[PDB]
Amino acid sequence: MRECISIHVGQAGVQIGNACWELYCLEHGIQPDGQMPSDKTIGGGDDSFNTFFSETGAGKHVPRAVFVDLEPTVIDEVRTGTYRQLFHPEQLITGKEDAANNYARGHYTIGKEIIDLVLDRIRKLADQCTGLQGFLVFHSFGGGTGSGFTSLLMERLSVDYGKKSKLEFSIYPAPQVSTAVVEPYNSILTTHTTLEHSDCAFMVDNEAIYDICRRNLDIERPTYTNLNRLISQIVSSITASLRFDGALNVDLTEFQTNLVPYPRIHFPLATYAPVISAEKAYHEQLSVAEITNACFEPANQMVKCDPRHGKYMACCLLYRGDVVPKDVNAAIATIKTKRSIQFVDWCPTGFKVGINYQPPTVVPGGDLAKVQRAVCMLSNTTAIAEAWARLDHKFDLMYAKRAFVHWYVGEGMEEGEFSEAREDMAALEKDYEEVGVDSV
Amino acid sequence: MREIVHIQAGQCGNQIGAKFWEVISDEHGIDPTGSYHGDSDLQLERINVYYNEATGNKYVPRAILVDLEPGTMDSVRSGPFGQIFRPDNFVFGQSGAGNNWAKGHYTEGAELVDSVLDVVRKESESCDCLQGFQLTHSLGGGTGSGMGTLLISKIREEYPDRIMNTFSVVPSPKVSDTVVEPYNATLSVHQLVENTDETYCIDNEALYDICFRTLKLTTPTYGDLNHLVSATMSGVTTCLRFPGQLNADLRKLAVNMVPFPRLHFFMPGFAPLTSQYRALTVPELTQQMFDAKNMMAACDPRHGRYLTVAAVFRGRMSMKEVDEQMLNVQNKNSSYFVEWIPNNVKTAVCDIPPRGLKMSATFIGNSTAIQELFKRISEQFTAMFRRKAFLHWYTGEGMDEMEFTEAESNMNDLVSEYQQYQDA
Ligand SMILES: Nc1nc2c(ncn2[C@@H]2O[C@H](COP(=O)(O)OP(=O)(O)OP(=O)(O)O)[C@@H](O)[C@H]2O)c(=O)[nH]1
Ligand SMILES: Nc1nc2c(ncn2[C@@H]2O[C@H](COP(=O)(O)OP(=O)(O)O)[C@@H](O)[C@H]2O)c(=O)[nH]1
Ligand SMILES: CCOc1ccc(-c2cn(C)nc2-c2cc(OC)c(OC)c(OC)c2)cc1
Ligand SMILES: [Ca+2]
Ligand SMILES: [Ca+2]
Ligand SMILES: [Mg+2]
Ligand SMILES: [Mg+2]
Repeated sequence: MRECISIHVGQAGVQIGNACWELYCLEHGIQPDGQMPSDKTIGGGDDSFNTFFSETGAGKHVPRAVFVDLEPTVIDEVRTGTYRQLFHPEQLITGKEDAANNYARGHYTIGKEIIDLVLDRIRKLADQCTGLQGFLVFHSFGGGTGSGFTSLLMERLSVDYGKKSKLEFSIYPAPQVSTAVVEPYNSILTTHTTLEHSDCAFMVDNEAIYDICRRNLDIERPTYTNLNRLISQIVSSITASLRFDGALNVDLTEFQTNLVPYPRIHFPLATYAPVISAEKAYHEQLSVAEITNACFEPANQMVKCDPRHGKYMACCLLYRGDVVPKDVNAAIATIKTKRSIQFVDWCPTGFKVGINYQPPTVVPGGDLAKVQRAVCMLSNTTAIAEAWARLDHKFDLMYAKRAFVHWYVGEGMEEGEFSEAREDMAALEKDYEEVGVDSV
Repeated sequence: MREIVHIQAGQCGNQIGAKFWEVISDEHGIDPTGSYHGDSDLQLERINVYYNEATGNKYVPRAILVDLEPGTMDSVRSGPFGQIFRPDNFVFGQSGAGNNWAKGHYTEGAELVDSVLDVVRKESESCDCLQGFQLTHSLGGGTGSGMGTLLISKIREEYPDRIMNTFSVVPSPKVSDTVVEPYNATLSVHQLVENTDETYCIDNEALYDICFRTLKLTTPTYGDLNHLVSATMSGVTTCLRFPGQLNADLRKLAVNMVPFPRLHFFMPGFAPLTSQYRALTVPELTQQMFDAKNMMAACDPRHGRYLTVAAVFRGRMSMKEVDEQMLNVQNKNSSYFVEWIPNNVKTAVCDIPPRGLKMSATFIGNSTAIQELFKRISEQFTAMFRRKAFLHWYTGEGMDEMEFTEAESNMNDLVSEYQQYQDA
């Protein structure tokens, strides 16, 4: 038990789920039809991979997951594609008309027509569980479904499942990849209405994933497939602790004890290494010391900010592959002297370490080189408030003129909901400022 | 008074407890399945202190295994001496304690505590004359810290006149699972002050430094820390487990070691430190066991004064030379033993030595320097508490900030109380 149900909402979520679940199957030796040759307990089992996969009596390993989108085009590619056999048809849910980059349509208008059906389908997965731990929610900040329907869902799950944990993987918008003019509005609106209901949320700046693919994989104009295949490795590093046996494996809830000092301060900075092309990795083995040092190079962050001009409240290192305690300890000692790591005066300055032995895999015909070891750092830095700042400014520029606000008011929202949300964001920026201040 | 009932709570509790049973079963010639395959009659003469005799002359430990998740207790069953523990005495919940005192003491653990006490009663009922209880646990986590201290309160309610010992692994940033440990430790310490007669302070800071500096282990596991603990645990319990003439019980120790009831926090030591070919002379054992380097609680005993000491030499040696050596350190460093308690060092000798060594020495000290350990955790606590940091984890389980301010203050009084007699 300790089961974990994944919900993928809107295109971004759905497409990142395809990446994530493809990757999980390659990590656990699961085939596209769902069969696991290495699994000897037919029909059920109490294994670590069973946290993400249930088993049928026939031996099909089925993701504990739901895919929702308010229009069929993106989910229809799952329904006809390589892993169509992996999912039961009722895990894949669609409407006919999308939310049209409108939080109002995703949360209310189109959203209220399908919410009950979704919760009914989540509930059928929950009843397969003997000891449900919580939910992982994959969505974009920018989209109408990704913002609006997610918020609606998060509120409703808080009702049906009380305080049972809910983690987010949020895709923070950036103009390099597709963006719309109103994504700042949707971003602030969903971040406000979800903040009470999310226990921990890993933001992913598309610009950050864009720059990394360009710089490190030498990809000229990265596609969503490029970005999602990188993202899913970061998602896999965080969830690896839940899916694998391990002597030196720290569970993801134990890291969360350290990562969340107050409930609103639940936004960790993910940083991953190595991201390297097959061309460059040839005759080039990257040690524990090298990949650990890369975690403090801010060009490897999932979110663009500067931790060096902020303050740490937590530092966690999630190694996978050929790693042992000794080297990690040497590597951290090196870093402590040579690098710009200031903690707040109220937190202890240790680094919390976990290690999985199962080494990191890659998607066949991918861009990432196969490496022997890897690491995902999860830090709680005040610097991440910079992401809220950049987004809050864009919100303010349009809201000053009420630009596009009629599309939201047309679908039933009030102007009060914008200012209410924005003031919550103003408070959140002030909270991240207050925690950094020294005590008296 | 012969029988002791043992309980082991949480990950650390069950981990060190397992090793305690591995170590002492070997010294009593009891193999992994529970049969006796020894040689001496001295191995069996006080076997009834820690073991029940079963059908087909099997010896089963008087041991109860407690945890709020099945992880650790599954490993104990799979581990080398797992097949000896009574399977009924494995009492486990499923949801875990999240390194949260509140979960262990008030919510998750509350649900399981009655089912634990039924087995405690089951093991007590078939004790000819129950003398007391001993608990292995940690104060840093959730189950061992929270539920451990809850069970201690329940056991006291039901058996208010028996002795309650603890072997309590005090936490440290050098060997840390989570930032919230000082909260958990401080809430537990307040419990222990009320509801235990003796508490052996095993400090992880100390065990690391001993593993690192004085054993040359560069990267020490918890396994290396637990070797030191299970040796120490065998050492203090030697005189209960073996004969004789000058033989012992828990209550007489508790009486003679504890001048004031709240001050019952002992500072263990062991010599020589192992993980050898030259056996040590008696003057070396005496020097080493009294050395700060050999202490299991990271306090400098020169920074306070001993109220009482108890020393247990193991091996075939000159009892003349032991007396002479023990009188040497007392008469040459008399400023560090309180004058107002006469003859406050008691020595015992035991002929049977532990596995590996020809002669060893275990040291039990009730020093006023132990205040330093509580001052260390009291500082770590306030750095966080003054900003209410990480409190949401506890207040979500129904706890109040008032309860934290109490537990802080109780431990600051304990430190004042220890300081009082360091000057007198
Ligand atoms: N990383 C990543 N970002 C994506 C992907 N698809 C969309 N996005 C981003 O998500 C935002 C747009 O939201 P979508 O998720 O496409 O929209 P939706 O949730 O389907 O909402 P509607 O279509 O309006 O109902 C933009 O910021 C895009 O850059 C993807 O596959 N990967
Ligand atoms: N000496 C020692 N300390 C441990 C061991 N396991 C955990 N600890 C310490 O105990 C504290 C965590 O408690 P733990 O037993 O994991 O939590 P619980 O299972 O909920 O009681 C931390 O201070 C750890 O350093 C062990 O095997 N040996
Ligand atoms: C400060 C004096 O401390 C003492 C004096 C005597 C005793 C004692 C009396 N009896 C009958 N048994 C003990 C005793 C002594 C021990 O130390 C060698 C023990 O080992 C820890 C012991 O084990 C329970 C009993 C105790 C303390
Ligand atoms: Ca199975
Ligand atoms: Ca319950
Ligand atoms: Mg869409
Ligand atoms: Mg633990």
